[PDB]
Amino acid sequence: HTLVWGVWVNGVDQGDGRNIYIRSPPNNNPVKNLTSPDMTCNVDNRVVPKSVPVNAGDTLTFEWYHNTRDDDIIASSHHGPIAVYIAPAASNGQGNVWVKLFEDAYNVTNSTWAVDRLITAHGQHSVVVPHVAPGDYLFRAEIIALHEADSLYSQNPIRGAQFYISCAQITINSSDDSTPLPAGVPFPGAYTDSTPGIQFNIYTTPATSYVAPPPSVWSGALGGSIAQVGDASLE
Ligand SMILES: *[C@@H]1O[C@H](CO)[C@@H](O)[C@H](O)[C@H]1NC(C)=O
Ligand SMILES: *[C@@H]1O[C@H](CO)[C@@H](O)[C@H](O)[C@H]1NC(C)=O
Ligand SMILES: [Cu+2]
Repeated sequence: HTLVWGVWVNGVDQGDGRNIYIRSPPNNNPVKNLTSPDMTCNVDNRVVPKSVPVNAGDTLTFEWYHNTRDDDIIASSHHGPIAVYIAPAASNGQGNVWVKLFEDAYNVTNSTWAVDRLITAHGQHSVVVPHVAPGDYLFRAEIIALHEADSLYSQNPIRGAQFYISCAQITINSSDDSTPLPAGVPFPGAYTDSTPGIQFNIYTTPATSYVAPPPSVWSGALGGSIAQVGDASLE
């Protein structure tokens, strides 16, 4: 159970975004139903009053929390991958609109899941704003927690993969549009029971064999990381 507090831009906190620039749900409960419209932007998908201004090449950082800011972030049991998608705001996340800008599952070297390191980074992970057409966008951050993913929610509704999904309203102002945004996948839609990554046993199978759900990351992506870029105690 985890939620988004806000975002930083080039290492500068934009302040609390909850129900302001984030289309926040009422609580930190996971989405589990792969055919639910909750898969798009979670349970309360509506326009919020603000959109964060960025320019192509900026670092956009998501800051997650559990109950209060800079807490335990998310339970350690929730080992799993982390991804970020983008889509034009006008779609409302409907249709084949979601392009992937980031994927992190398991780092072989450190023997750490993305989630594990998100805790160490005080809830912070980032992406670099790609050179797309100026305008309004939704950035969809998605954490998959695999601790009950040896079962499927369709077969057993009290188990299965857990999605923590947060959509942020972002206005790209300055971009040459040299990497115009391609076609994407649908949410709900891109993940099914058969999709690699959805069903997995993290207690028996080695993490080095885990394959995260497609699609793959777009060439137009300029990269990102899981790592603290800002100190919230300084505020
Ligand atoms: C999952 O969501 C779909 C679409 O909203 C709905 O038909 C179905 O009732 C849901 N399944 C469960 C078990 O809640
Ligand atoms: C691995 O762990 C060390 C600390 O134990 C950290 O300094 C290093 O950045 C980690 N490597 C990554 C994030 O790939
Ligand atoms: Cu949880």
